[PDB]
Amino acid sequence: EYPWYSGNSRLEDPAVQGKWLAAHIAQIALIVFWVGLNTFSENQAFDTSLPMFDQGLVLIPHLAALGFGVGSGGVVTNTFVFTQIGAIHMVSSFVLFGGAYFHAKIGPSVLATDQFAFSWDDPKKLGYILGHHLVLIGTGALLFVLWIKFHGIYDPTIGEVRTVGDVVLKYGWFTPGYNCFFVDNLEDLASGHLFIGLVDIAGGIFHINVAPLPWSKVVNKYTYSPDGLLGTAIGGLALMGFISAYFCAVNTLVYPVEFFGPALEVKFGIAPYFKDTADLADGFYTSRAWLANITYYLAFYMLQGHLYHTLKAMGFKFEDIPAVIARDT
Amino acid sequence: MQTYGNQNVEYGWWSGNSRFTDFSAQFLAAHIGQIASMTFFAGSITLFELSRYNPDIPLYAQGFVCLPQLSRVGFGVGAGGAVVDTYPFFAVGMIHLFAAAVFGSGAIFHILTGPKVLADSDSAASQRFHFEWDDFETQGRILGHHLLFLGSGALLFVVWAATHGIYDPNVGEVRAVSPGFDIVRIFKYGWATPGFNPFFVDNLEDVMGGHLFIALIDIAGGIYHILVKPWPYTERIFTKSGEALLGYALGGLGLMGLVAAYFCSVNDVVFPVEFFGPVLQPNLGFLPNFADTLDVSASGHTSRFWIANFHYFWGFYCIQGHLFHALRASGFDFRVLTKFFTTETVELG
Amino acid sequence: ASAWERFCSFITSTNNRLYIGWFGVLMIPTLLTAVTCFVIAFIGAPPVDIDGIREPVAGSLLYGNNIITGAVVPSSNAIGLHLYPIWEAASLDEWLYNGGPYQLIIFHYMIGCICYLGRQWEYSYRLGMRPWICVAYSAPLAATYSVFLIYPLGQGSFSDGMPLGISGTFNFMFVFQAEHNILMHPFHMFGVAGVLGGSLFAAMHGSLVSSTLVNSRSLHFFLGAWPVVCIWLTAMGISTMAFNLNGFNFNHSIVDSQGNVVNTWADVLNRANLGFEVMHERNA
Amino acid sequence: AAGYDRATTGYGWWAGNARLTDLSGQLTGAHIAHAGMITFWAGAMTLFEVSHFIPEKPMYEQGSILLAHLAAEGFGVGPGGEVISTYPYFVIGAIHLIASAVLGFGGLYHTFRGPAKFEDYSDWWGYDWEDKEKMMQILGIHLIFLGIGALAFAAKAMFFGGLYDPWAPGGGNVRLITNPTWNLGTFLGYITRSPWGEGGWIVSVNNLEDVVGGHLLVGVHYIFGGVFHILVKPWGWVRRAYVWSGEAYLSYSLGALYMCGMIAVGYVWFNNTVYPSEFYGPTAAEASQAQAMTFLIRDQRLGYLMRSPSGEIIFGGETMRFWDFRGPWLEPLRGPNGLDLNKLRNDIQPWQARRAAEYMTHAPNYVSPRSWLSTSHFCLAFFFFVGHIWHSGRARAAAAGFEKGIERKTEYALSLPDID
Ligand code: CL7
Ligand SMILES: CC1=C(/C=C/C(C)=C/C=C/C(C)=C/C=C/C=C(C)/C=C/C=C(C)/C=C/C2=C[C@H](C)[C@H](O)CC2(C)C)C(C)(C)C[C@@H](O)C1
Ligand SMILES: CC1=C(/C=C/C(C)=C/C=C/C(C)=C/C=C/C=C(C)/C=C/C=C(C)/C=C/C2=C[C@H](C)[C@H](O)CC2(C)C)C(C)(C)C[C@@H](O)C1
Ligand SMILES: CC1=C(/C=C/C(C)=C/C=C/C(C)=C/C=C/C=C(C)/C=C/C=C(C)/C=C/C2=C[C@H](C)[C@H](O)CC2(C)C)C(C)(C)C[C@@H](O)C1
Ligand SMILES: [Fe+2]
Repeated sequence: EYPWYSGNSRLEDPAVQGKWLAAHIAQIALIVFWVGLNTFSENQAFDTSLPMFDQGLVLIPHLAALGFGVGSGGVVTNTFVFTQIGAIHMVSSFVLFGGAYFHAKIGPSVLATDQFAFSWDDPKKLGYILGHHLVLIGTGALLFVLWIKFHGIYDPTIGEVRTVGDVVLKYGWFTPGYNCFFVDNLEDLASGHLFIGLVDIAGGIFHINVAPLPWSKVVNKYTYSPDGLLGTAIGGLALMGFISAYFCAVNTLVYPVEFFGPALEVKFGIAPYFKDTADLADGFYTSRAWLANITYYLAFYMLQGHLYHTLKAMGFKFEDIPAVIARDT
Repeated sequence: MQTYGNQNVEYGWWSGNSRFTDFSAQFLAAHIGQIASMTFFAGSITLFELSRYNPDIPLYAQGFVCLPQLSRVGFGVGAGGAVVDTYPFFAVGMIHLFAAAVFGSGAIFHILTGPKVLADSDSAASQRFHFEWDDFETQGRILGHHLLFLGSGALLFVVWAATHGIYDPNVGEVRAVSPGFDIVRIFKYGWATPGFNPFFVDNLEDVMGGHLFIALIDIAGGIYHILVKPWPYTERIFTKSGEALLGYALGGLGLMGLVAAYFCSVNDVVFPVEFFGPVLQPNLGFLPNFADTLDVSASGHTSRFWIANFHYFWGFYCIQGHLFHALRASGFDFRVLTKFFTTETVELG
Repeated sequence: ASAWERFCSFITSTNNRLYIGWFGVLMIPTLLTAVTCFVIAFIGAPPVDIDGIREPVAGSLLYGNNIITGAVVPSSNAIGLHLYPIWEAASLDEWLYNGGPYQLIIFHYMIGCICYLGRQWEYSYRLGMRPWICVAYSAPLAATYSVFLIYPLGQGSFSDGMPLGISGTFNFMFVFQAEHNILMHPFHMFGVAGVLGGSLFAAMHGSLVSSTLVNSRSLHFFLGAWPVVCIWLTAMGISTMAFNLNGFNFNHSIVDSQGNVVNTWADVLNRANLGFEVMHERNA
Repeated sequence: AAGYDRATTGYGWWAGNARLTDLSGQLTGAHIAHAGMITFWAGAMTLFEVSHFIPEKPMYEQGSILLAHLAAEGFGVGPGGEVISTYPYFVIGAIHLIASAVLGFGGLYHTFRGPAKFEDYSDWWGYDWEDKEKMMQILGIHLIFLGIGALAFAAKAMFFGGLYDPWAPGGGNVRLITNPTWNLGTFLGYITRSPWGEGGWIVSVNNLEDVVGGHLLVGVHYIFGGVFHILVKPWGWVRRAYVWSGEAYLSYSLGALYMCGMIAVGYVWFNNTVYPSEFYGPTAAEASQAQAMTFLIRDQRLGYLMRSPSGEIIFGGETMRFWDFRGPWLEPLRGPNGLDLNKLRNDIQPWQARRAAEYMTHAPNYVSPRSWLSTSHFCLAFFFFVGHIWHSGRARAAAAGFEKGIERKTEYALSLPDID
């Protein structure tokens, strides 16, 4: 049994499984819902004349990087594309809400098709689920690659949008002609994205095809559990967030100075942060600073939550902590 | 531990770290955590210093302990001790932080993995790691492995100085250094015959040769200790207990800390002037000090000052802690001190 | 019988001739310091530049004054609210010249007074009685803190504090009347009613008891409460006047129909205040 | 009805609230209703002062105090202490009135309808005074709320409009603080500053960076302390060094409130930074120095300074008592050792010369907002000191047992050895 503030722990029960699924659907809807809503407000408050890195526009610069209303650079000519994208996301939200409600109270209480039905300790089930999600992720990566091939994204060195070699095995070694966090070539971005999409699809095929092996069942001491699985996912998320924050802070090819502002300086007081290196008005920060700092600190607390859930997954109980401090008064 | 006579002693939380002296898994966990703390300090402090670096101010004037140490060993220093590119310091600190995270993960892993004792764990191969506070064979093998790691580290330093180069204040710029090898000159530095004084080494070639020698010695000793059980006389002399080994290690560390403290204040080659600052002078009032030999007016203290004084104190109090732990492990209980002002003799084993 | 326990049992003990207690631990040194410095600076002490104008004003016995006219002059006008410890002084003679002894006395005395209130509570506790003598004592405490601490704070310098002397008190009263018209402030009227009525009720109660002795509890409650409440009110009145929130003012109230002004008693009172004020204010 | 009479409680009607000591639900209702009263007063007074506001006259001439608090936070103000539109004041007042309505509803509901003693309904809300852990946890929760509030104020000062900084160039201006102070040496220098004229304890803060950093620091500490209270037990010595009853906790709160009231009086009377003189009017020091400088301006136009006790350049006369006063309109005419005469000869910009006379007229007929606040809260602080003493003594006696009188047959004084 769980209290109301910890109410979602009730979904941990395999007794009510499908409702659990509903929650996740709802989350994604909410996520994509925000993608609409935010943009709309941004499109309301976005002045065209001002530099795009002054007012609170985060998604608008992201679209600007992906073409979408940019010409010779520093060019805004149609705010209708942004509204179109936001509307698409917000409309998808309604579908996802419908599915969430179908599983929440209309669908079965417990999945126990049954092919979707799984258990917390069924490594083949999780293996095939993992394969399918990897296949979709790699598919999205290859879709981005196709977008590069056909539409082509903004480039600062060329000053305009443009469409498009695997030395990735050297980028991975961070050889001085590398340190991917400093990529400045569209071909590098496209080739690496092709590579990651291919590898993701290969891994998805493999995981659907092949069950978890004993050699890797040795190391996974406790992750075959709800808390363990959640913890590993959260840790992965935190890792990704750190990498994205560093990319946003440093990289300028992907994040152009036009819509994001100049690069950030990494500073450290008691805790790390990123400073503007831009002569913006006092009290204002470039969108790049907002993105990097909020992303980084969200990832940091994701790491803390990963530690919490992982500790709870192994043999540890936090409610014992005061009792210990009771004995050693 | 010690537990004079009465076993199952109860420790307060202030002395609560003596509770796990008998739990091998927890012992491992504590020490992995400590090493994580050390490497985390290295990386995080590197970044903390990089944040406030001023190219205008000379390096030693500002309060640093890590930028001079990195700049000494290559790592983005131009001619005349100029910090040209400040990115390699960032890379070094970042690698240190990643290593710290790995170590801390291992620490929590062992603190929660299995039984407190490593004998009971049914891993059947972790039981290969359970040790005792009495058996000198296993501890000899452990000593051998750790010496192997130290020798491998000295070798890595030799290689990195041979290939990447290393700063040379006498040359005035980063430069590859030929690894010397002259056992005669090594021993002449051992005797401190008038030409060669160990704390006044002038050529990085001599330093490199000595490091090559140290690497060879450590690797050979590691092999020897892994293969060979301790001789009986070493069982006659040394007591076999955990606190005794802590005492031995503490004495060694105190000596090394004092040596490094004296090294910082005097040698100019291995501690270049442009990075750490001008040499200190040892003073002795009530307690030893290192005078800056420079006007602290509007310049604070050089980094060499801070390093030398901190490590003098670290060495001294490591010696005092060694005395405390050796006195306990030999059998002396300090409660008898309370009997000082009485007619009862203040003395036992 | 730990040494600390023995000490505590000594101080918090009801067998001393005078109770000490933890509050008395602070009370005794501060009161002794204040008394000693007051005696010394009242017998003999140099003239003090009260106006901060390099011109001194004497107040000691050895410099000519007697008990009625002697006083301890407030610290100099130039110091303001600055604490002036001896060790923070250029020279001892100068430190006297600026009026440091006044500061020493008043600060030690105020700390001792508040600790004396605490000591009253503490002994009431130790004897097993309801602990509300201190509440009654809090009224004159408030009055002293008003004249010595709060009024200078509102006025920005201790030079406006009350002198420690019989004639200094009267000079303070007249300057206060000149600058704030305290008589026509209702809180001082409450205070006057409080003291006069307290004397009336004391005389009545004493006469009744001593005549018949040859809810009745509420009688003694009212005796205790009345003057205390009135003194609280008048202390608060002084404190408010320390922040330029002056009393009533009815000058120039009645005017003739054509436009002339007909005098009332308030105008006479204002003219008296004018005289007191213009004799004050050395320059302008 | 039962328990609402003297016989069934022992308390006369004039001490009626005492009966509420052990009736958890009704006591909570009373607290909620009283909070509703406070916020109702806030909203109602805000609306009144807005309805009577006059844009030409200054706030301090106009006679508004709740408006000046909002003006300091910069709600609808402009450079030089000028209002732009009194709408946000109306917004705040209306929000407070609505919140008061909700709180009053909750208070009535718990007073009459809801459970009388939460102990019967549940146990998280059922509390007894002599449960030390429960009281610790409740204190911790409310500490966390205070910490969130302080951090909210800092966040407003840093991202949402900021505060009216009266040290901005050319008179005050609404600013957003971007460089909060966080050096601990500054914080210790503030705490261990002399409360006397030798500086000022915390009242001597003069820049807004220190204010924002201080609120950041205190909010962090409040959240941490609340968590600590929730997670730990009272130490043995703590359990042995307090009194554990409702009245004792009330007395502790009274003492804290008395201290805070005195400090607030000090702030409102000596501080011109967090109480901008543009709104509350000049302080006494500011008024005296402005009068001196305006007379000096007139005397230099038609064709007086002196040395400090430390030897600087200061004004002359009574105003020497304010020799160390620092002000925004006076600071530009400073020097290494006091305001130089040469600077005063040709450095008086027009707005400073206007502020000097504007402050000289309004020396605290006319009563400054500072006078009202200072007098009212000094009286409140004194009476809360008296209440602290009353309730602390009562708590100590009642815990001991001799609160209702001395026992006739076991009187303690009758057993002590005569001192003579
Ligand atoms: C003045 C000193 C004082 C302070 C400041 C104070 N108390 Mg008490 N106080 C309580 C709470 C309290 C709280 C929550 C609190 C802080 O917020 C305070 N107190 C504070 C209750 C627990 C308990 C019961 C109180 C109770 O049941 O009823 C209160 C009784 C009355 C008549 C309230 C009417 C107020 C007076 C008419 C004052 C008028 C002021 C004026 C309107 C202001 C505006 C100006 C105007 C002219 C326009 C209590 C008591 C009591 C007393 C006494 C003497 C006090 N007090 C005194 C104080 C009980 O006998 C009595 C007691 O404990 O007996 C056992
Ligand atoms: C081994 C071990 C474990 C740990 C296991 C873990 C967590 C291992 C960690 C694994 C990690 C962190 C793997 C990370 C892999 C990262 C990859 C593969 C990165 C790929 C990035 C690519 C391909 C980028 C591609 C581009 C993309 C971008 C556009 C650039 O411009 C161009 C370019 C080409 C660089 C446990 C948990 C099982 C148990 C432990 O005790 C021990
Ligand atoms: C959910 C749950 C709980 C746990 C709850 C917890 C602990 C929640 C934790 C919440 C946290 C800590 C969230 C953290 C959010 C991080 C944020 C908001 C980041 C903010 C960064 C900002 C705003 C930017 C700051 C800048 C802005 C600007 C660019 C500067 O130049 C630099 C820089 C980057 C610092 C309990 C305890 C309540 C109950 C449990 O049972 C369940
Ligand atoms: C004797 C004894 C005991 C004592 C045992 C102890 C503690 C003995 C002490 C042993 C010590 C202090 C050994 C120290 C050895 C030091 C060595 C081996 C130094 C090596 C340094 C080298 C190789 C320096 C190398 C270079 C490094 C540097 C660059 C120089 O510029 C030049 C150059 C190249 C020479 C007890 C108490 C334990 C038991 C007793 O019964 C018996
Ligand atoms: Fe009587």
